[PDB]
Amino acid sequence: LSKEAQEVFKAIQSLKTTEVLRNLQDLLQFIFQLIEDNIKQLKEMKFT
Amino acid sequence: DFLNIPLTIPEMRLPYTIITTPPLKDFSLWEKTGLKEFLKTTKQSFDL
Amino acid sequence: QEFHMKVKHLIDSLIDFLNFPRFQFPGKPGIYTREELCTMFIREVGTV
Repeated sequence: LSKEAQEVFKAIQSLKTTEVLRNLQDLLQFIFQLIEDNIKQLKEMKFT
Repeated sequence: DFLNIPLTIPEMRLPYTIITTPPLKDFSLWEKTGLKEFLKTTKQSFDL
Repeated sequence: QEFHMKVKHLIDSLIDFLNFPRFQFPGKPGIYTREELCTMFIREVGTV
C-alpha cells in the first residue's frame, strides 16, 4: 500500500504529464491504424 | 515619495500561459502618469 | 490519415505548450519552470 500510494500520489499532482501525453499519442495512433484497417476491411467485404 | 520612485519591473512570463509581459522601466507612477506635473507636488498635504 | 497527422501534431504541440510557462511563488525562492517544479514536487511528495 505504501509503495503504490507514493507513486499514485506523485502521478495525481500533474508530475507525469509528458509521459502520459506521449503514451496517449501512441494509443491514438494505434486506434487510427485500427480504424484504417477496419475501413479497408469494409471496402473488401462490400454488401452489394 | 514612494510613488515617485521610478520602479523597474523585469520581464515575467505569467503562469499557465505563453504570455510574457513587457518589463517596466523607471516606473514612477506619481510622475509617469502626470500627477507630479499636474498637481505640482510629490505628496498630499491638506489643511482645512 | 490526415486526421491522424493533425492529432499527433496537436499532441506534440500541446506538450511544448504545457512546458512553456514559468512559475514564481513567495514561499519557494526563485522562479521555477514546469519541469523544475514537477521535480521538486516529486522529491518532496516521495520523501514525505
